[PDB]
Amino acid sequence: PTSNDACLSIVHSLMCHRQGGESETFAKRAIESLVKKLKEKKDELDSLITAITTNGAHPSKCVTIQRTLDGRLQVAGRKGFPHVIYARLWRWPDLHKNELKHVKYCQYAFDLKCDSVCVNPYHYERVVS
Amino acid sequence: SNDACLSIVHSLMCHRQGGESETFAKRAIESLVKKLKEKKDELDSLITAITTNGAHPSKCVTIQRTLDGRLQVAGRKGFPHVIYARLWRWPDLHKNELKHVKYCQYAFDLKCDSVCVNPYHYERV
DNA sequence: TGCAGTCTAGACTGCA
DNA sequence: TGCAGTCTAGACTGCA
Ligand SMILES: [Zn+2]
Ligand SMILES: [Zn+2]
Repeated sequence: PTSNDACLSIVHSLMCHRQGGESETFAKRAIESLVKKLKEKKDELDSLITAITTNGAHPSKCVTIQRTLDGRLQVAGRKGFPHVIYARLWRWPDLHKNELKHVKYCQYAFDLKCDSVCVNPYHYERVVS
Repeated sequence: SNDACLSIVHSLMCHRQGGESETFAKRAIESLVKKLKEKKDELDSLITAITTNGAHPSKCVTIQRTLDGRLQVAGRKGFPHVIYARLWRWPDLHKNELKHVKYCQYAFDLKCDSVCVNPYHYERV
């Protein structure tokens, strides 16, 4: 288990839930990137931890980072879309860009283009094609 | 025009003292040249300077100065005047080992908006 | 802090 | 034009 302690511990806990969609190092970076950002919103950090560790056993609040102008998030030099990146890490290893729709109760879903963007993977659904 | 800048880049490559890798050098030179395609006077100044290994003293060759004065090239952080001095004169140059000419208007240590990179406006110490 | 190195949004580039 | 990648000034981090 892990609450709001050292990022390293947290990063590790979360790493153990990855699906191996990408390399050890990418996931580590992506997750460290996200934990750091979330240390400013420890309510949302906790929400992320509980969602991931319970595999969505319960409903979770949104987990948000700031929208970039073009929507993209860069992680270790690679360019992607944030919601997709983290959904690939924690639910669907072979996910594709336009492959997911959001949950009717996600207030900060990516497609909504709010100042914020939800990255909580249990707030999206895989819709192929 | 375009082919012009490339012609200049590769020429300046011939005078590189192998201080850094080939690619790094090209990247650093490509960057400098692009910044100068407007001040085509300072450009020619730079050109004649390097090719003659310091025969005819020329105009300051300046660029816009950053916030911390550093200039990144192919990932590496460094100081402008140094980077380019190390590239054409002293391959093992060190940060502190560089004093500027007393007629150089836009010398680095002068904290002006522009920074002269013409290496022959600096001398090693 | 100051210094030296890492990361990434925004700016930019090239290919289709 | 749109997309997917490259680059780096500025933000940050760690060490002393
Ligand atoms: Zn949400
Ligand atoms: Zn000068």
